[PDB]
Amino acid sequence: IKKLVLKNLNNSNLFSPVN
Amino acid sequence: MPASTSAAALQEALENAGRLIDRQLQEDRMYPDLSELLMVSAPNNPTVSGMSDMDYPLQGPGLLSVPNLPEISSIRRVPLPPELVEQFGHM
Amino acid sequence: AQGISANKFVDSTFYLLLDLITFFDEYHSGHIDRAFDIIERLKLVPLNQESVEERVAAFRNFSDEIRHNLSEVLLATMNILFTQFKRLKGTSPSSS
Amino acid sequence: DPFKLAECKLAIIHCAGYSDPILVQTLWQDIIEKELSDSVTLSSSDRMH
Amino acid sequence: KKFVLLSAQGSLMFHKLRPVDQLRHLLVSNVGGDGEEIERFFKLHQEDQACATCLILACSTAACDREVSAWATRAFFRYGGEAQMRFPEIVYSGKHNGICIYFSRIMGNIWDASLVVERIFKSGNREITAIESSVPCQLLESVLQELKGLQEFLDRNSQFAGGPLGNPNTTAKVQQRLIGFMRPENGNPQQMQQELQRKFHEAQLSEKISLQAIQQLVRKSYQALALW
Amino acid sequence: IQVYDLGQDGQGMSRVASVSQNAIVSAAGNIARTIDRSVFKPIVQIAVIENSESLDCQLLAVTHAGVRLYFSTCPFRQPLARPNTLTLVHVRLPPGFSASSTVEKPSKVHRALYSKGILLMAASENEDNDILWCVNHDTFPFQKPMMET
Repeated sequence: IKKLVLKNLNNSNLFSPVN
Repeated sequence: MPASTSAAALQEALENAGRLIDRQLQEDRMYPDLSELLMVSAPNNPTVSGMSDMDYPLQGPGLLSVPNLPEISSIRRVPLPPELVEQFGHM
Repeated sequence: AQGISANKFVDSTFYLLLDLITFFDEYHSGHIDRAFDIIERLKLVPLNQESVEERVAAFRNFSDEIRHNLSEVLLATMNILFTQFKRLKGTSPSSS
Repeated sequence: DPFKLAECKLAIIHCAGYSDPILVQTLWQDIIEKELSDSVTLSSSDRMH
Repeated sequence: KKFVLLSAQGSLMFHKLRPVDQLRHLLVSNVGGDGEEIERFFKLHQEDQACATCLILACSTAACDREVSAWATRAFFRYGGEAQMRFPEIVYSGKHNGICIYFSRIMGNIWDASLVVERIFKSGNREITAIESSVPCQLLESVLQELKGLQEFLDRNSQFAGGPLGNPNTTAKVQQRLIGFMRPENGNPQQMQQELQRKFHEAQLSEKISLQAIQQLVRKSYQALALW
Repeated sequence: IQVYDLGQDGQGMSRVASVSQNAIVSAAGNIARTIDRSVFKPIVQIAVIENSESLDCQLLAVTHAGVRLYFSTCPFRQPLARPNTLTLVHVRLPPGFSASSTVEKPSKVHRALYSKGILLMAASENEDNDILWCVNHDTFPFQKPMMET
């Protein structure tokens, strides 16, 4: 999709293993 | 500056360049006779080579290699003239 | 012979138009496989799918003197291929 | 953002046509100070280049 | 060097490739001066001989080498090293040594010759001494092409002599090697590093003076051969 | 293999030497002492080594098994001598004759060509097809012993 949305309020942590 | 000291420094620099060319031209002119490439020290002391992977270095990773490097050009085919291709039926 | 060279885009276009004249004259001679042996090396056209965008990116950097020639260079190269095809379907298996 | 790919963040917002001048200036600082950070092993002439 | 094989199908026409045609093949297959196969070629022939082989393509006036000259220039400047203090001796870069090697090869049959030979013509019952050129005109002419190509390569690129135009991320990989071999007990590492940095500029300055002396030597040879 | 002197003027003639295949195969196997005495015969080609290529060596021979047999007819480093022998001075086996090589060997070899270090050879794959081999020192030219691509 071409329409960007910022949503910093909920991100997966890049710099971590998964739970 | 007095022009004599810049002229002297340029004349020394042109020899210091020329005396490096005398090095490299003597190094290329130190190419061996095939007798020393083949490691033969006398005609009555005959020798062998072609017995190690270092005689014919393989293009393998971690050797002195460019992989896929060509030694010959792409072979351009040219046919026999048709006016001879007929005559091969007559032999 | 005198060691003269010019503005790169004009200098390259001059020699590419000259070697295109050898491509066209060796096509008009009927020697055809010669014109293949030239266009392989001029690289004005792709000959494998691998090189199509190599040529489309190069085409945006060619001069308009080269752009005007490309349609008849394509028809000459296609008639060279189409004539080598006719030659192969003519080399009957009772002698080849 | 989770990886801080500032050179990709700037391409995304250019393609999306979106331009906050504060975000754009922040991304040019993130890019300039990362190139200044990671080049620290090198001489000033080399880091200028 | 050209060859021909014949089979029952016709002529099979080919050549032995020179190291310069192998380099020309790699500059085309890597579409530029900087894939890893060019960085393998510089390890196979070594930096100085790879640089001398790049200079032929970089100096070339041929319309089919137009871009290959820029690709060979890119390969030469990138891969032929930098000026270094050996411990001590100044080792010039493969770029500098490659320029000395291409000039020694352009001049290879002429550099130590007299440009004359004395000859004796036999006009019947007279012998007549005369002084004539040692070098044929077409050999002055072909040496003048490659020497003007080299002069214009050196003049066009003259600003880059002494510029470390490398990607940042190489030089830590060099610095890490020398540190493994030194243990002066009570020696200050800051003063060691500061004198090592001085000694890198001590080599780069010697290389730039040497390159700019060779640039004027190439110029004097063009003017002397063109006069001849 | 036989040797003749054409005179120093190229106008004279005499026969200097003659050496039979039996004797060459004996000499080669008395140098390359781990190799069988098949690969030294037939000798399918001779080629001259120019005085632009060597002063110590003057002739090459090649076999159906790619073996280069280098010969000398003069004393070493006497380039003003006249031929007086036909001495086998070096044996060089083709590729694959290492104990660790994964590369295969020239065999059948019905044509060979040599001119300034470069060797070319034709060797039939089946009975219709040929393989052209190329071997040279252009990539290692100053190196001792000689290495080849």
